[PDB]
Amino acid sequence: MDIISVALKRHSTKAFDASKKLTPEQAEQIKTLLQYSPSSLNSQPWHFIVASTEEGKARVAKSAAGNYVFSERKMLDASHVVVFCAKTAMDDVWLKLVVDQEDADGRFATPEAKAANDKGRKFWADMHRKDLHDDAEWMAKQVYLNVGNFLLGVAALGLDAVPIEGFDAAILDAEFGLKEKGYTSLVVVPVGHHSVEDFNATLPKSRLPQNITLTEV
Amino acid sequence: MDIISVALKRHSTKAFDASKKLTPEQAEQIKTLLQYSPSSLNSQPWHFIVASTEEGKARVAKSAAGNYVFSERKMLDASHVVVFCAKTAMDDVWLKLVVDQEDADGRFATPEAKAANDKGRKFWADMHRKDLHDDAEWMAKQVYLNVGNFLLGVAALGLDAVPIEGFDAAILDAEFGLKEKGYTSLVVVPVGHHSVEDFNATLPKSRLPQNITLTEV
Ligand SMILES: Cc1cc2nc3c(=O)[nH]c(=O)nc-3n(C[C@H](O)[C@H](O)[C@H](O)COP(=O)(O)O)c2cc1C
Ligand SMILES: Cc1cc2nc3c(=O)[nH]c(=O)nc-3n(C[C@H](O)[C@H](O)[C@H](O)COP(=O)(O)O)c2cc1C
Repeated sequence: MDIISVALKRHSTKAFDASKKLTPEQAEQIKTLLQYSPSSLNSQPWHFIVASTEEGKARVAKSAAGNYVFSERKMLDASHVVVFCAKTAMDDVWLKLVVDQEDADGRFATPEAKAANDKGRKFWADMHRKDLHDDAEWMAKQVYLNVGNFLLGVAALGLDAVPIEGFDAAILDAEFGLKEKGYTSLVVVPVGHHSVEDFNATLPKSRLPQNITLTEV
Repeated sequence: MDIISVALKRHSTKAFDASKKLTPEQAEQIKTLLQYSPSSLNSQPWHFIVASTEEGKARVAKSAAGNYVFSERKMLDASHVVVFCAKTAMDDVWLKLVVDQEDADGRFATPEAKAANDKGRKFWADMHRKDLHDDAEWMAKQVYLNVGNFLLGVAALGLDAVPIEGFDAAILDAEFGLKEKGYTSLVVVPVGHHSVEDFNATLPKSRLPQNITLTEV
């Protein structure tokens, strides 16, 4: 439609139709949206677990325990469930994985252009890893950037979704052995189609007036 | 043209056409995208500065100093420059500004439900400020979610934009007297139309293969 209509009609789904699945085209498009999100320095400090099977989602919903239990039925009833992960540290091999891939895609005309882009990227990586000591919080911010991108992208595809912070990230890091590969769960986003028990599909949307949140200068 | 064509054709603009400005409809649409972004608990832990005048951009461009001087020129040539700000602490009055706004929009059928909604939001807010002590970083992540949704929304509006971390947020907090109001600069996003000197408009996009970043389960 209009991208403003999409932003105004999308909502966090509270109940999913377990009968409605993603089309096989949609199942690949959402993978495109995770991949092609922008990131600072093109660092791409992230990993995704896309659970489509009942066996794989039951593994994710293990994280909806304790205080987060009202999040399990959303992870189980949705068609596909995306887990957004962030790197736990920025290492030079990942920095090298990015520039060597930028080179493979023809972003550099000469090797010397590749080395100044490699060197300049480490100038600002080091300002996070070595100086401010905040590369973990920094990389976690780029993954949230991807979520906002992803939530409006699956909405524009005609899909319902909910972002979830109401999950145990220690349980979900363990189930998929994430900490040892160098990642951490941040947001879990189930995607699919809502059901009649989605009570939020029948409510109006609320936001604060721009006269509170926005300043024109 | 779908949202996947948009996600694949958008780019970070490195040079803007200073003659190409946003239409007055576009200038209100980008304001909607900032307002209607989703947030955890609908906390909306945000503030935006939209600079459209030459003085207003030049005040923002004050933050492009030192190591960030190569950012000044984008902030000046763009049509509109949006500064994304995050709250420095989650206060109980803001939580109530939200509950009271959800009520005014008719999201509650009874007063008891408004108090249970209030009760649920403080159970989870206190888990950030009082238990985990990370509400400042928690709230900064929702702002980064908004940026990621903002970038893909203006792309679908037909606009070129660049997200910026290369700026002094202490200069930019001071220039707008933000720190005393309870806010901090995070990302600066100039929006508009690119110029021929945008070297990034003529390069291919690069992302890591899904076989490295993505796991299907
Ligand atoms: C980072 C983040 C985490 C969220 N976590 C949850 C969650 O755990 N459970 C839930 O029901 N909704 C969750 N939401 C959805 C918000 O409650 C919702 O976006 C907010 O009320 C705005 O409503 P909307 O989705 O209709 O725009 C989350 C949203 C964000 C941005
Ligand atoms: C959080 C964030 C901060 C960024 N800051 C800058 C910046 O300071 N200067 C700049 O030239 N580009 C900046 N970028 C743009 C990145 O270089 C760009 O997203 C990356 O190269 C991916 O390329 P793409 O925008 O064409 O998809 C930033 C991007 C993000 C997501």
